[PDB]
Order: sequence, then structure tokens, then C-alpha cells
Amino acid sequence: NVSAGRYFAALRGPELDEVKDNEDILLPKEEQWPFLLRFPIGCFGICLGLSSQAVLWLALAKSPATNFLHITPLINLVVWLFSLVVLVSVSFTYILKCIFYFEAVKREYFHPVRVNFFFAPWVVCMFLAISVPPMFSPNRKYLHPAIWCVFMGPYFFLELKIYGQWLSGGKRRLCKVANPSSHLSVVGNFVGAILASKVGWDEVAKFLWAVGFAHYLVVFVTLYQRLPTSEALPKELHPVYSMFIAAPSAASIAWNTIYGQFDGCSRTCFFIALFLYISLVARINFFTGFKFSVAWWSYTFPMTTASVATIKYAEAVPGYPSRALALTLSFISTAMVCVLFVSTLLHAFVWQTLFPNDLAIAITKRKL
Amino acid sequence: NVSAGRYFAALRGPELDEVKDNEDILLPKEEQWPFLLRFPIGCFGICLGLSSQAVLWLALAKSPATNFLHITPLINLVVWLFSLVVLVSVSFTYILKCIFYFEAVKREYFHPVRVNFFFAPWVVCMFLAISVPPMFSPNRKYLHPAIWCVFMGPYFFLELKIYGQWLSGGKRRLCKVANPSSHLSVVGNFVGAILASKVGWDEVAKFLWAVGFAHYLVVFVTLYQRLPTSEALPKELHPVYSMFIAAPSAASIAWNTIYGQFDGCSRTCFFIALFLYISLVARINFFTGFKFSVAWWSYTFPMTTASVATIKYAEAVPGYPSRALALTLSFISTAMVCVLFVSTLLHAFVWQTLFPNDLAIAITKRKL
Amino acid sequence: NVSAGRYFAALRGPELDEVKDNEDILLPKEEQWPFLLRFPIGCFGICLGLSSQAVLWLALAKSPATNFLHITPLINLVVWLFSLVVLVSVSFTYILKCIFYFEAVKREYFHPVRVNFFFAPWVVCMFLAISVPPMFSPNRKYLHPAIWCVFMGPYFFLELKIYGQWLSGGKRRLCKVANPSSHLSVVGNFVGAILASKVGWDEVAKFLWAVGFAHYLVVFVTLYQRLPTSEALPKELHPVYSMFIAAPSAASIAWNTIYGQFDGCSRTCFFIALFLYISLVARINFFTGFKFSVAWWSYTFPMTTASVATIKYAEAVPGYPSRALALTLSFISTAMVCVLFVSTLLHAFVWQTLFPNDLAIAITKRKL
Repeated sequence: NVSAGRYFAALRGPELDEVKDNEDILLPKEEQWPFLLRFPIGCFGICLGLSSQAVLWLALAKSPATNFLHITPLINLVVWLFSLVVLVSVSFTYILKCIFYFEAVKREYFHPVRVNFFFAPWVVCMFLAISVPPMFSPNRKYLHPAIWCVFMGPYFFLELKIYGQWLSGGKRRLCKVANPSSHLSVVGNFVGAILASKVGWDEVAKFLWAVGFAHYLVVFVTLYQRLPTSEALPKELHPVYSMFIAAPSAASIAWNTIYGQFDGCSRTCFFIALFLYISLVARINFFTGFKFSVAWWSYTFPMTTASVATIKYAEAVPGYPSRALALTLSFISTAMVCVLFVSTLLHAFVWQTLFPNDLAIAITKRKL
Repeated sequence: NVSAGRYFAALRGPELDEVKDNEDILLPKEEQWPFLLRFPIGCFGICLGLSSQAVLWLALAKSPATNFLHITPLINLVVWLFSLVVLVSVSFTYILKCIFYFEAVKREYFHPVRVNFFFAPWVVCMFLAISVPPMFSPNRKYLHPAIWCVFMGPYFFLELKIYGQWLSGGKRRLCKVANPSSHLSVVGNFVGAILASKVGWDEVAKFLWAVGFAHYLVVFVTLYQRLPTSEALPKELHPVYSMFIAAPSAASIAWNTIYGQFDGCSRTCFFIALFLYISLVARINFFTGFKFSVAWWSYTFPMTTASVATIKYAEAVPGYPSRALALTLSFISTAMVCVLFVSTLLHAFVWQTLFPNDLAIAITKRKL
Repeated sequence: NVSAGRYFAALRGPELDEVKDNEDILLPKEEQWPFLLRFPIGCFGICLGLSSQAVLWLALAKSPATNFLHITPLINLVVWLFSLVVLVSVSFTYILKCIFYFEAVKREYFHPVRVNFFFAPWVVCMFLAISVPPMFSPNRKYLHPAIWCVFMGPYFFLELKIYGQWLSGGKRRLCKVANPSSHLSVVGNFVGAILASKVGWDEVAKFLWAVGFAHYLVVFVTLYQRLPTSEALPKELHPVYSMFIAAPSAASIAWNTIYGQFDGCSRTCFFIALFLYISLVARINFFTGFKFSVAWWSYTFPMTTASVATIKYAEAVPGYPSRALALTLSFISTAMVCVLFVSTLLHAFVWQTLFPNDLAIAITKRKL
């Protein structure tokens, strides 16, 4: 059981994914491992990038702000069904990792970046529930409340365990473990508040907005401060800083579904996410500094959520300057998924290099 | 005059109440001291636990949400009068400590945990004023404003001195002194805003909500971070973390009396306090890990304030799920006061062990 | 190019303006330098103190709360025209410093206190635009929007560069550079939101309130914590702590011009600024501890902005206690400008000691 400070000392990268040049590991480097050891949990980010595109292309087809485009609702069918086959494929071959190689699953659970991808399978299930195709689900005002209790049940249980460790004083408190991926532990409170309103429970939705709001302020302020996260915070603007955009984008969508209006509390959350979007994508090294990794799928997710919030802003404020803002953020987000979709098929079948040896879990406990 | 870092180095416990095994002290250990040296200031927490129960049992008898119980208003008489004899008894035998043993009162004033119990005598006086029995005070719309100026006068003067030391840069700023008991310096801004509304001054009440709100956010965020408070922050969930519940509970009651409605600002404060309540009391080691101390009286206080805020939530949201929540939080809080009431009478008169030698004030200034 | 930690190690004072007793510098101490090296950027604070008095004396003459005084609107003429000759005089002789001595301008740009006075020339231009005399500008509902784009254009470009460096992880992030003068990088978001409303753009004004609100909370919380700013944070209450008052004062004026009412969000910002005003000016050492410096002009600025916010509070809450509060804050602020105006004319022409050798820029890069 490896300490949290030992992962920062032995690993290197914005995600702690490479071993340093002077570290010894417990497994061979050049021999090919069995497949269930080379399969990380970070490929639930492929499911986050696809299931968030099914929320967008239903909003583009069913909103009065974008009626002039005449977008067919069959784009939501093919993205919802393809995101549901990938989700049932990744989840089945990760349960087989827990049966045969459970000692490697525990190394990922205490890795300070990969804690937050255990929240990720249950956020994908809530994106597929607030965006069901109307071909499958007609004639309904409310979803059934048992859809909420099965998906937000294990999210809330794992949330009590992690948040209780943050405010206590031993060895995994937030000042020793924080990184930009810690925002993924907060954003499911706002996705779960949208899905609680659409089963008919507006007071449980107000409960989940307030626990997500209080823990967003703690993580946002603590990342501006002097704490032993050294290599996981890059020296200049990296694409990993897109995780800041996800929680104010989902907080403004959630407050609009609860109260029915895009008021001054919902605009303040939307305009914080829009400043962080501009100060990250409006550069020249964001486009020319592209190198593929599977962690790019999870950086697309919070830029698609910000496109959904600017469609709902274009409904409250009508006119041409808000139509043009909503169509230019939802063009950049879908054009990166199409780049990631083709370069994932080329790395899998033409070059065969999606799954190398996962060397970051095999480090030694004690020595440098 | 002992430095703040020397109290953390020489003392041990969640309240800094025991000396470590290698420390020498200025007074004998086994010989019995005079009584006014063995009498701490932390037994103003007995008055906080009793005077907060008089606010609850008047709310249970005078609210339309709990009319079906037919609770007599003579439970408020016997708790208000018993909390007023204990308050005039503790305050008289602490003035005699200041006359004869003022050098020991100064050691408690610079102790980083026991600073906050100098705010405590004036919060008890405001709990007894917002909960007077209607047998004594009938036919009144407003209290007299001089009741506010005598009790909130010395609270506000001592507040300017302490908060000015927090933001400055010398030797007792908040990053060097912070602990969970520092929330007791913030909560009297919200109790004083309830009592300012009930004398007819709604603009002074809005002033006191805003100074309590800004300093709640500073103390809440700074306890998640790397600062030299080492032993006063336990490694797992201790009952000392109930001090987090007190200030969001009183902030939601105060905003309701000012504006007359339990709106979306008042619900956000109530739902933060309810999450911290669940993640602290809904365990198995909260009930089986009971050891008596007089510091338990002060951990009952913020769980009674959270019962008052859920009675006022049951009035805004009518129906059976909010009646059952209000009756289950106000059962847990009154059943712990009844445990503490019997075990305080047994430790005082049957075993005679309430007041041992107060060894934490007699430490040396310099050496380890 | 000198590191940020080397400025804190080699310089001494609340503004880092003196060299320590064991430091060697690159230029002579006793020989008189050329004039463009002895001319700091901190004398844009003379323009901040004068242009903020033109906003006050137009509010005193055009508000229904202060109609009983019959103040002539010719006090706004003589202060607006005098603040506009000083602004065009300081700006012309600083462009000549950039042409001939650009290596000294770069030493001021990386000095951790003097970064924030590069934002200062564009805040002065927005104070002169929201307070134009009605003799020059009659018969207008809205200003032209190109007035906004020329003054807030270079403010917003320099804001993206600095705020992007704060949240990243290399060498000039906020935990390594913070001081009380860092609030001057935040306050132009609220002055620019007042001027965006008065050209007819209320959605750009709501964008600028939200970016200024989120970065106010980061700077306010980070100054309560343990970071290597050592000498720039004085041990007791210095006049440099008046920079805390500026941003909540301008945030309450800005929210009132956008929404047209002084509601519960605007009162919470005003009452935070009023507590910080009382806990800084209501002492005896604030008045008897007066020593002149040119940095005093910039400490007058946030006490004049707090006088403008209490005139607008006296309009929402009518009655004698709010008239007397507005006239006693706007008397203290104008009586210090009159002290600073006479002591600046005496130090310039009678004693000739406004511009000594600016020794803080000539330090060596490496050794102590």
C-alpha cells in the first residue's frame, strides 16, 4: 500500500503516468504483459467524451434558439447507441480485471490522479439518462425515481468516504492529494441534480447543488496555493486545465432546470466558465501543440458541457450575438471529437499502440 | 507570555489539554491545587448546551409544523430557568478567578483553543433573550434595543481585536492559530443578527450577517490546508468536527428572520449543514466511541442549532418527509443532553472527578 | 531578469522600496541620477487619488440624498480638469522613460509590488469617463461604445496574461507573488462594468462582474495564509491595508447600475467594505502615525470609493442615520487629499525631495 507522497516522488507527467529515469519497478519493461494489466481505468474517459456529445446534439435539435438549422434528431440516436455499446464494453472488461488482478486495481485506487476515475462510470450513466432519444421514450413528463437511486446511489456513498478524508487530518487530506483532476469528484453533484429534477424531486436537487457548490469553492481555492503537487501542475497552460470549466458549466444548467429561469445566479456561474474557456482555447499553442493520448478524451468532455450551457444562454438572451457564440463553441467541441475518433482507430488497428505496458502501477514502495 | 507555537509543541490532544511525556511544568502534579486554578473556562460550554435547548423546546411548542404533538410550553420554563442559574453560577466563580489568579486567566487567553471560549459567555446571553418564556414576556412585538447593545457590545469589541490580528502579519495570524474551535468566533454574528431583528433593527442585522458570512468562508477554507496545527486536527472523524455545523445552521435561521422567507439563499446554508451532519453522525463509531469529558457539552450545542433550522424548513416545505426529518434530528440532540446531564452529576458527587489539576496552563516557556 | 524571490530577499519595507543594509547595487548611491531613472511608476497613484475625487463631488451634487447641501457642480469642473492635466503629464514623461531607459521599465514590471501599477493608467481613464461634467456632455442617454473598447481593451489583454500565470505552476503563480497591492489587478473589472452599462451593454457588464468576483475571492483568502511574502505584510495595521476596501466598494456600485436596485447582494458587498473601513480608520495611530510618501496617494483612492458607495446606500435607505454616515466618510476622504495636496507642493518646490535615487531597481541578480 503505497503512500500518496511516494506517487509524486516516483512518477512524472501531468497525469503521473511515466516513471522517472532512476526508479526501479516490480515488473519487466520490455516483455509484453497480460492484457488485463495493460488496461487502465482512464479509458472511462472515452465514455465521458461520447455520452456528453449525445446531450449536445439533442439540445441542438430541440431548442428554439437553434431552430433555423433544422438538425435531424437521428444524430442523437447514433451517438446515444454508440456511447452505450462502448460503456457496456469498457465496464465488462474492467470487472474481469477486478476478478483476476485485484491487486492492480488497488494500486489505481490509491494513485492520486486515478482516484477520480472511479466516479466516472456513474457520471456516464447520468448523461445517458438525461438525453434519451424521444423515439424510445415518448409520452412522459417525469422519469421514474428508481433511475435516480441506482445511478446516484453509489456516487453518493463513495462521495461521503472521500470528502470525509479531505477535511480530516490524516495522510490523504486534500492539501496532500490535490490536482486538476479532483474537479471530477465534484461535477457529479450537478449532473445528479439535473436528473433529480427530471424524476420530480426538486428538493433533492437543491440538496445536491449545495454540496457541489461548497466543495467546488474548496478545490478552486486550494489549487492556487503552495502544496506538494509538483509535476502534476504544469508550468504553462496545458490542456489538463480544462477540468476547471466542467463544474461552473454544469452548475448553471442545473440551477436553470430547478428554478426555470436563467437568472443572476445562473449567469455568474456561466460567465466564470466562459472566461476560463477563452483564457485556454484562444491561443496558438492550443492547436499546434496536439499530441494524442487517451487522456485527451477526458479534456473534451468539459468543453462540450460548456457548449450546452451557451445554448441555454441563447434562449434567455435572444439576438444574433448569442446565436453566434453558441454555434462557435459547439463547433470547436465536435471537431475535436472527430479528430480523436479517427486517431483512436489508427492507434488501435493500424499501428496497434493503444495499450502499452502500464508501468506507473508497478513502482516499488520504499526506495528511490 | 507563551508563544502560540509553543502550545502546539508542548500539549497533546484534540483540545490541547494534556502535557506530553517529556515536558516539565511549573506546578506540582499530585498535590491538590486551590479550587480557582482547577476551574477552566471550557465549562461555559455547559451553558451553551443548556441555553440552546431552551430555543428548541420553544420552537417545538410554538410552530405549526409540530402542532400535532401538543407539547406543553412548561418545558421551556424549566430549561430557561435552569440555564439561567447555571450561567449566573459559572460567571460569578470566574470573576473570582480574575481577582485572585489573573496570571492563570492570561495563560488561557493566549492558549489557541481557549481564546474562543471568551466569546462564549455573550452567546449564551443572546440565546436566553431570543427564547424568553411567554409567561414572563407577553404583549410585545419588539424587545427593547438596549438588550442588544449590552450583550452584542462586548462581543463586537472583542471581535474587532481578534479579526484584525488574523489578517495582519504578526505571530497570531490565522494560519498559525487555526483549529475547529475557531468557528466559535464567527457564530455570534448570526445569533446577534436574530436578536437585532427582534428589537426592530433590520439594517444592523444585515450588517452582522455579512461580516459573519465573509469570515466563515475564510475559516472554512483555511482548515483544508497545510498549517502547523498538528495534534488538534484528528486523523479521523472525531466529535470535535461538529463545530463546522454551527455557523451554516445559524446563518439560515438568521436570513429567514430578516427577509421572512426560507428562500434559495437560506436553503443553500441549511443543506451544507445537513451534509456535514450526515457525514459525522451516520456512523457506528460515533455512538460506541463515547468517553465523557466536559468538552462534550460544547459539541451538543451545534447539533441542537441544526434541529432548530430543520423545524423552520418543515414550515416552508409541508408534508410527511419534512416532519420526519425534523423529529429525528431533535431526538438525537436531546437524548445526548440527557446522557450528559446524568454523567455530569455522577462525576461531580459520586466519584468527585470533574475538576482535576489543570496541567495545561502550567507549562514552561522555553525548553522541551 | 531578477526572480520574484530575490526581490523579497533584497528589499525591505511595506512596498519594497528600500535596500537592506548588506546588499550591493549596480548604480551609485550619492551621485544624482538622470531624471528619467528617478521617476517611478507609483506616481500614477497621484492620478488615482484625484480622478476618484471627481466621481465623489459629482455624486454629492447630483443625488437626492444630499440635496439639502446645495453643492455647486463647478467643483466637478475644477477637479476633472486638474486630474486630466496631471494624467497627460505623468503619461507623457513615462513614455519617454520607455524610449530611453527601457531596461529600468522591465525591472519595475517584474517587481512584485509594481506589477499592479501597470493596470493603474487604464483605471484612471475609466474614472474620468463615468464622471464627465454635464457642462461638456449634455443631452445624452448613453456614451459611445468605442469609449469602452479603447480603455478596457488594454486592461483586458493584460488581465488574461497575469491571471493565466496565477493558476499555472511556474515561478510567478499567486502563492509566490501575493501582497495587498494585488487587489489593484481586480478592481478594474468593476470600474469597467460601470462604464459598460453606461454605453448600453448590460451583458458585457455582467461578464465583468463575474470575473472580478471570482478573482476577488482568490486574493482575499490567499492573504490569510502562509506564503513567502514576509516584509510586505506588516506586523500591525498599516495604511497599506486600505487596498482591501476598494473591490467590495466598487462591486456594490456596479451591481446597482446593472440591476437598478440596491438589493441584498449589493448590501452584502457594501457591509464588508464598511467593516474593513471601521477596523482600520477607527484607531488613534491611524491619525498620529502619518509620514508622507507618494504611496499615500494610492491609499486615499479606496477610501473615496467607499464614500461613493455610502451615498448610494443613503438613497435606498432614507432617514437621518444614513445621511450622517455618508457625510462623515466623505469628509475624512477629502480632508486627506487636502493634506496630501499641500505636502506634495512643499516636498516638490520648497524642499525639493519628491524624486530621490530609486535604489530598489538597481539590485544585483545573484548574491546577498
